[PDB]
Amino acid sequence: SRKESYSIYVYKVLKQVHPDTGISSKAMGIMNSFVNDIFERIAGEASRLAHYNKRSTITSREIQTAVRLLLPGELAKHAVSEGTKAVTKYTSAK
Amino acid sequence: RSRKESYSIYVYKVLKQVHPDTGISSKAMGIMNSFVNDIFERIAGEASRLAHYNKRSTITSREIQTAVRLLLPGELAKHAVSEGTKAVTKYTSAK
Amino acid sequence: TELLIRKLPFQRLVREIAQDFKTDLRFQSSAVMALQEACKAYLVGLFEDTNLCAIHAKRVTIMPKDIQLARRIRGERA
Amino acid sequence: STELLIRKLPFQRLVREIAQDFKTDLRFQSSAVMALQEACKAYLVGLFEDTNLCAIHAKRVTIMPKDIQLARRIRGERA
Amino acid sequence: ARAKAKTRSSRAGLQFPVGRVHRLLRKGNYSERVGAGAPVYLAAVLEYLTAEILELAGNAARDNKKTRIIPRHLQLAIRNDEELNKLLGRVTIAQGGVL
Amino acid sequence: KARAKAKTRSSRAGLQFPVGRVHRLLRKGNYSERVGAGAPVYLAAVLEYLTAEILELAGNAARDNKKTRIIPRHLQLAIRNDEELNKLLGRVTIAQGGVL
Amino acid sequence: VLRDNIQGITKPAIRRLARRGGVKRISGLIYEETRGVLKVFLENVIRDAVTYTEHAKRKTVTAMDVVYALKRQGRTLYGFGG
Amino acid sequence: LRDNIQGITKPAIRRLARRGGVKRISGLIYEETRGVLKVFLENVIRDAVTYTEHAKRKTVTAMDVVYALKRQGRTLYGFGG
DNA sequence: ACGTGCCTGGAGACTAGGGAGTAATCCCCTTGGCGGTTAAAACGCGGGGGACAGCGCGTACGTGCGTTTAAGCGGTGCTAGAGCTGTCTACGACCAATTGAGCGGCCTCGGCAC
DNA sequence: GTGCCGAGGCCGCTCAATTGGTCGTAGACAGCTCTAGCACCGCTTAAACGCACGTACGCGCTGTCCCCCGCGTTTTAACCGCCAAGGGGATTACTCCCTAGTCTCCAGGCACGT
Repeated sequence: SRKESYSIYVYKVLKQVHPDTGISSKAMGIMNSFVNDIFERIAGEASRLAHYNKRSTITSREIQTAVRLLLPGELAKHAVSEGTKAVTKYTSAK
Repeated sequence: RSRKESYSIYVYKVLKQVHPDTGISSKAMGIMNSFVNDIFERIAGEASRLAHYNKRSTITSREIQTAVRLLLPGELAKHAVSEGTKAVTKYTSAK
Repeated sequence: TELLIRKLPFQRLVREIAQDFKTDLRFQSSAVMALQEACKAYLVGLFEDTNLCAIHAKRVTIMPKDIQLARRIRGERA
Repeated sequence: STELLIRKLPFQRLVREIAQDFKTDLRFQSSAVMALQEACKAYLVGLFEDTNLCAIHAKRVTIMPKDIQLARRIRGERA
Repeated sequence: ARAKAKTRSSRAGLQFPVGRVHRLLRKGNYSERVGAGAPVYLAAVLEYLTAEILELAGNAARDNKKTRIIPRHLQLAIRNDEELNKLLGRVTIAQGGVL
Repeated sequence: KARAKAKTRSSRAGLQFPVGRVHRLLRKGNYSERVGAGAPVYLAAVLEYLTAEILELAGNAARDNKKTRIIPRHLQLAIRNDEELNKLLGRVTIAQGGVL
Repeated sequence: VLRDNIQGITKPAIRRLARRGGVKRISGLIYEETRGVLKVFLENVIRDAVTYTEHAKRKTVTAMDVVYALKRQGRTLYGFGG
Repeated sequence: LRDNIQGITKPAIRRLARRGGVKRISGLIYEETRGVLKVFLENVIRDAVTYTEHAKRKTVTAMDVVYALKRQGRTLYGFGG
């Protein structure tokens, strides 16, 4: 029917990191698979974290703990910083 | 006035069914509880994934059978499928 | 095609294996391409582990016992 | 059940020393330390099984650090 | 008025609790809906696997002139059966002896 | 009556990834009964950061090979030449990664 | 039907795969062992893929069946999601 | 507390190796084993402390350790209650 | 690779309710200290088993070349089956009343260790 | 023959499983379309293959020396018991604020065209 994909958002992020570089369709497929894999890993870890504490709601605290459990080393610190920055900006923005 | 649930009494019933004169220690009871819990989560998670793959919202005995085939090896899978089918047939035949 | 595994023999081998699980099965081309990609990756990784086992025995020639040792340490079913 | 002694007090001191690099003023349930000790026992016994497999392959009977390193590399463990 | 209550396990001829298994399936966030035969099937499978392991462990305990199952006997039963070892090989049994 | 101009939650958070689609995916996926307001924003920020890191290292690999486009070989090189990304994506097979 | 197609993976193909893995010299008994190992791996993957297909009431094995069968081994594969 | 990895004594390593089937042990094995154990324990304890911090707790429980081990692919039976 | 229509998924506003945050209490379980006393570790020594380097042989592997084989490609046709839409019925969720299954505390004495 | 403690049996209560009725909708089934998997054929040419041959290397043997194991002795520090303190986990009660749900509106993203 109409398969939703992250190609346009990956292309926007690509034009922010490398404004003159393109990307082939097969590389866009690998990036889509990567984004889906990471989304399902983090969401699954957050869902397990909520159930361990007898909670019904997945909040940004479960996402942060999932990111700290899954990402290694230096990657976790910057991902956590980027997520906290986004949440703070979103909360300030009415 | 509070409770935590476990499978100890049912494991004991099955143990008396298979070995009438044998007992079981509490440590072994904890091992059996952990085993039953672990297998339950494995099968339930596989069934949930199977339902999500096929855009279904209901977990049925077909999903459980497919999950058991995926997770259990060989003759264990074949005997478990036979037992589950027998139990579901007996359940649905009744009243 | 550097890691050339040929298409037709691999497709026939895939069809032969699937005959033992269900009769009159069809395959998409992309399913066979995924199987072939997985087989390539698995075999290259296993040959890397096999070459470490040969070097460890002070050899340069990989032998079936090296593959057996690598697959045992990996925990693959013999 | 066939006793395989790792002494409780030094292992507890090791666990507390390791954990203080992640959080200060941490308490440990006694069953948590028992579980950690049981996992360490199982992990080390299985690693020595793999190490003995690697040593025999080189026509030796003495296990050496290179056997442990090969076993851990094949397993995929971080060096 | 109503008829005498009969547990679903008795209806299916099982020792494991079908009603508890249904509650856990509904609580567990596995799907929006749970069919009627799914808890029965799951309880039957769990009962079968428990019976298999307890049969092997009772055999192992009998071979040691002991009338009671301890974690060592469960470990022996798991490691001496190829199908159980494939299913339960990456599992550590507390006080079971690492062989 | 007088609805203000609609502003995406992505623009409020300063992000390129869709917060609304991430929220819908979280709700649909049976991960929990309820989803907080900030969880999709946090998840989208993390996903965008990881995408930016991988695309930057793939662009560097493409530039080092003098090509103006990213191909799967460049993604494989980027993953396997970074310690953290190799730890995260070591068990993963990239189609055409080794060979082009 | 034709059978014994495992010979279809030829000795030079195995040599190419082994040289990409860093191997310099290959014993002549490696090829049959490699064919057996590949057969075992393929059998496991195809069994789980056919289970996924049978569940979905289908008669054709799709790329998503192979991806799901590989993932649950722990051998995630990127680039076949669409 | 600073030097506690030496509390895993050489006879204990000898016993664990003997249980794994090893007949003869080089003298350089003990330091390597201590380093390997330290790495393993660091990983497990880090994930357990993350679980404990998520729950607003100050005490690491056996369930935190069981969850940390479970997500390594090492499943520990007998501490769930 | 860019412009354009439309249509479907996202955003805005409002309401109800229950999930979760916070305060208070209690009691239990973790931490620390001290003494003795004993099991486990540390240390030294002597001997011999095993690791490792050197050497010779013969065999099996890598390379090159002419021949054979069958894969790949393009074209054609057939037909199964996957994906989509529409209908309708059984099935599972939800609520309320009932009751027996199951859990905790107490009592007992058996299988093992001494 | 004696003593231990932990596992088995019994009873009260209480809460979760069962039964009955209702109803909305998920899915099973039929019909249709049109896509893509499979089969055949002829031609070409890339790749596999089979043989010859030289030499690198695997493997068996030998000799030396080093460094591990077993044993006896001394040390040291774990461990058990007893006591005390206090932190903090678990439970309960109250409140309020955050999220689901519904209806309306519109603007971003995708197929088509250039």
